[PDB]
Amino acid sequence: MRLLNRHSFVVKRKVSEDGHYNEDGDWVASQDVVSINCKGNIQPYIKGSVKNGTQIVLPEGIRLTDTRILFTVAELRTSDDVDWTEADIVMIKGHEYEVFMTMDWSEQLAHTSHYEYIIIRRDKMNAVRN
Amino acid sequence: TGDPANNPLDRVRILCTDTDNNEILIDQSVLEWFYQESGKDEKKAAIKALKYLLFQVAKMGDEKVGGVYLRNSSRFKSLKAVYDDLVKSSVSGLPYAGGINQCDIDMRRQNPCSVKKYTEYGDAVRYYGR
Amino acid sequence: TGDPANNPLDRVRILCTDTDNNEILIDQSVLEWFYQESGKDEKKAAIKALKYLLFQVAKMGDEKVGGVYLRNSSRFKSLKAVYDDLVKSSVSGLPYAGGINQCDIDMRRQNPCSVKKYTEYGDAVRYYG
Amino acid sequence: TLTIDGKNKILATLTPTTIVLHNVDPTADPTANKVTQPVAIFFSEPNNGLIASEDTVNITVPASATVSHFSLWDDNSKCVATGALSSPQFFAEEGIYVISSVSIDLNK
Amino acid sequence: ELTVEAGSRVSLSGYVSDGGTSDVFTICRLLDAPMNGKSNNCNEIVKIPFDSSCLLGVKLYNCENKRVNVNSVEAAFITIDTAFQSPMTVNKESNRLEYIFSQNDYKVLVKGKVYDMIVNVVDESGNHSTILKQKVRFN
Amino acid sequence: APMNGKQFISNNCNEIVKIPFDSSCLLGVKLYNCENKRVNVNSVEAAFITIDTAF
Repeated sequence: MRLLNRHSFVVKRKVSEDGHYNEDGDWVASQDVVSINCKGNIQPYIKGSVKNGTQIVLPEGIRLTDTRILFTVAELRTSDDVDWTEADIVMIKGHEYEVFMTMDWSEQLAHTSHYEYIIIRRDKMNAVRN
Repeated sequence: TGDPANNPLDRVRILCTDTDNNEILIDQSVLEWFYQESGKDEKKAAIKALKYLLFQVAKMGDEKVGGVYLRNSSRFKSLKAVYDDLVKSSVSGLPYAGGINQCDIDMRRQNPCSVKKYTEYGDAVRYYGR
Repeated sequence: TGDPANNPLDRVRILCTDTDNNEILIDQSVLEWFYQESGKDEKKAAIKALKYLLFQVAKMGDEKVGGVYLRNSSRFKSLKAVYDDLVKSSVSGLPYAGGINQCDIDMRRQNPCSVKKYTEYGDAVRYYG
Repeated sequence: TLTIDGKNKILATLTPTTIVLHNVDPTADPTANKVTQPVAIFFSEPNNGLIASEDTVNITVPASATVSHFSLWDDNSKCVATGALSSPQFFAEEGIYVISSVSIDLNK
Repeated sequence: ELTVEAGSRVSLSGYVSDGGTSDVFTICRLLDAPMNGKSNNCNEIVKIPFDSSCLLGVKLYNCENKRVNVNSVEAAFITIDTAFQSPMTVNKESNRLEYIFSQNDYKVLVKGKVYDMIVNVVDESGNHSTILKQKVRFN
Repeated sequence: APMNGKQFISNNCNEIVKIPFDSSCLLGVKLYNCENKRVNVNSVEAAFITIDTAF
């Protein structure tokens, strides 16, 4: 019973890596997004500044943010400006997450090679298309 | 699970000591398989389930993914010791002992495939010798 | 694979107790070969697979890549004890004592390439020796 | 005091069947002020000395009547229980009074 | 030198006609129903008090992940395993498929058994489809 | 269904599709070309589904 596959989530990958800038000037993300279940371990990230499940009392309201670490064997990507990659979205309890920062232990050992990801909850924002 | 009174498979889980949904060890597909083979009899299914359970615990090693650390090297030894005391060392038959039953002796005196003993007990007090 | 009722190969997994799908140690390709050579008979296929599993577990070592740790040292010690108890220490036939069956006695007397003893049991009350 | 088993066997013999509404309290005379007509009411099996009806009862109250009381009647046609209505309802026109729940019990 | 006493109590409640459709309210159970198929783990056991009268709340999530109205479906059937089969109510107003349990249903049930709740919906084109397969325990 | 063979995210085992019995269900396959771009179904005149030993 590997702990590396305890939790099971759904990842949205922008498979059709297009991500072009329209003639007007705005950003048009990939039109084709697929959602396939993966497996991994999601744990709170405890390191100094990083805040987990912390409500921030702004003079505009109360915003909530969190940062979890993700141990998994899947090769989730992150937004890259050279290969025109556009990150991966993890889901916990419905809320969308983003894979900022990556550690790549892919080849090192035999039965223990794994990726470590830092997933961050996406802030609430009004959505406009382009 | 949770209904030992009206679910045959639930009774089998009690006898095989896998009534913990958090750390289930014998999958229901496997357990259903054992139930059918033992002519839909709970007791024999549990015996095969326990033997299968012993195999699983032996193969389980320690795992440490980030914060969690599960030590499994001291689970077999405790399980093994209980097994012999309660299951493997419970005689369910009769120990044969020499020739006592004047009855068994006559039945064994009829089998053609034997050896003609020169003399046996209770021979010289009978006229019609052998 | 989840189905033991209509999958001979997965039945081999149950007997070879590799029904994990998360720490798979016997690859299906290897398992298919064992099934194929063992006349498509699951029972004599598990025995070959089980011995193969013992070899793989023994060779495995303790691994720790940053963040994840895995002690494989204390698995063979545990696995062997079950193996000897439930597999090796289980007779598969009948034993054999000596002169306890006359039909056996006569059958063994038909063998020509055997030594001829001087005196034998029974040669005291037989008219024709 | 009675036991629960004692009380359950007691209530297993009531079997009230018809209900009639009154304007003033029957108590002294259940044969007076029979504002409505006997209408069938179904009870349940006793449970811890308590019986409750299964469904609502639609009593056809005639016009120009002020209903304020209540008294059960069994198959033997002899009233066994009387009670108030908790509020005097005056049906100026012909209406349909409806009972939501009846409960006869002996738990003090 | 010994005497045991007792007492009586009677209660009533009326809601004088009003020509409505009563005000029936007694339940807390409302269930999910994804049309695409939902951490698998182990499904939880819905617990209805034996007796009483619960109102099963089934919410039709369309098959991407969105709530959908109770449309197309013209017949919905609750078919609790080897107990009974009764039609459900396609509620336009609350946009839910609901069914209330009565005393009659409990005459064929036993307190404690973990039955399976299977919900079927039939559209206009006569296509039976299983929506939910939750397990219920009447404790 | 990626037509280029490569899995979307590799190192991930596939999951057995579970469909309730006695339930009419609609199977949905979305094809992606060699550049992992959603194709238009006007490129397929006919298609067949095999269940190995069912139909």
